[PDB]
Amino acid sequence: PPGPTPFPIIGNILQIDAKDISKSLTKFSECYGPVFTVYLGMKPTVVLHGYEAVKEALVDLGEEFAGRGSVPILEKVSKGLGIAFSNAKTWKEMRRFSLMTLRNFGMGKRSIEDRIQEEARCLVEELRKTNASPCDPTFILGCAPCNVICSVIFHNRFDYKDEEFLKLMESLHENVELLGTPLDYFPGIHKTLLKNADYIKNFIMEKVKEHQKLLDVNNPRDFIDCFLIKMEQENNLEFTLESLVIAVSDLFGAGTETTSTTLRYSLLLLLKHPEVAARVQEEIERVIGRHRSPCMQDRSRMPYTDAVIHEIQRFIDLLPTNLPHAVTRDVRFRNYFIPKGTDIITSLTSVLHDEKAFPNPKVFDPGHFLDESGNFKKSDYFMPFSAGKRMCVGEGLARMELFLFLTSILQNFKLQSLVEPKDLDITAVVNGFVSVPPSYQLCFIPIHH
Ligand code: HEM
Ligand SMILES: [Sm+3]
Repeated sequence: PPGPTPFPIIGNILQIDAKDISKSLTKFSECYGPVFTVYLGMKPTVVLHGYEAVKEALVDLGEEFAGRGSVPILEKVSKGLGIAFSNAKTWKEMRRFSLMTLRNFGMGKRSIEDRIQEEARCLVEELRKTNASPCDPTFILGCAPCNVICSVIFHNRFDYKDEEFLKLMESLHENVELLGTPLDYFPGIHKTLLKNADYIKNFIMEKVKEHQKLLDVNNPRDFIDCFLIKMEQENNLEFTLESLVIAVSDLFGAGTETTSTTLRYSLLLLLKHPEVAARVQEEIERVIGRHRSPCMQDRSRMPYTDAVIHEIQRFIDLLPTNLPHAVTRDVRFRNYFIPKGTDIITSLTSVLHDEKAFPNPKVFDPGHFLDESGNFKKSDYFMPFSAGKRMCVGEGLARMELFLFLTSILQNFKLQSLVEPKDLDITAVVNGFVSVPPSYQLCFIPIHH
């Protein structure tokens, strides 16, 4: 028997879930407990809520709870290959290969950090071209992250004004947005995807082809180059010109959106609480010049700044319910039993906002990550990157982008709102998975002695 449940109806249990599913998955947990199941239609999907329930599942029964379960995305000659979504047959392989080559130095001498650093300069510059006038960071803030992945996968980066680039983005974004929350053709919704999916798929392949005309003696300089030089276990293996693309897509897609909506969310919080921004800057001037740009090395000597970036991820809870998971056979979780194929969804919000781990969890306070003896890190219910064997793949470089980008914008800029802090909304709306911040405008005022 599966975990208890909010009694279905026939063709649904959507009976009681809002536009904040995580808000009611917790109403449910308040009864059925840490493990209950609901019916997102006709199929059962058990929910893991306590922190213990989540770690235990995701960490302890690792291979047991390592699935997903979905279909659309695999529509236009889109085989179930790639990194996010799909069968271990291509997962385990395309994942492994991804985790390794996406290591800071998994692509020759030009580390991913150097790459994050280059974009960071470009970000600060173009933020400058803002001439200190009101502005909506939503654009440029999504530019930096798209280019970082552009940089670690093609080796090139694009101009924030470059048509083809803006087009690449137009696509990645519409698709993710037209795909929300965990014979239904509306269906204009479907032809657009195909369109967009197609543009992405091309853009990528165009680079894959030109990337073929030039590589080295194990001197690959980026993802593609690394993949390409994978003619092992005969000509192709799992490596295949099409499986490739699907990965570069999931990397772009998952990699571009999340990071951007966080940087955009970070500034709002710093505008919302400028004392934090001031102390981050104290810390910046104090350990990093006013001159040189930041490098990852600095982070270890900057507890407060790190406490903040940490607190921002915990507080914004970008993915209340992360990506859908699905067990791979049978599993007797606690006194229960879940059958092969069941959909699992883990309430990360529930861990990220645990009140014993992070006192007033609903309060933005870098304190949640500092010790009452000078600033100094801490942490453990810190699972915004999930925690399974399906944990984020970009985690590493994502953590950099945040620290490097953020830190460098605050090194070079004073952030001024257009409305008293006691008057701007920082409440999230939840576009499906992702929690997106409100809309705000701001001026990036240059600093210089
Ligand atoms: C603000 C930064 C980021 C956050 C909070 C974040 C978080 C997550 C979460 C919660 C998941 C799915 C949860 C699960 O299935 O267990 C995920 C999946 C993944 N992420 Fe991100 N991520 C971030 C950045 C990135 C970046 C920059 C990349 C790409 C270079 C990346 C690529 C992926 C991919 C490919 C997956 C699917 C992994 C799999 O199925 O095994 N992420 N991420
Ligand atoms: Sm469009």
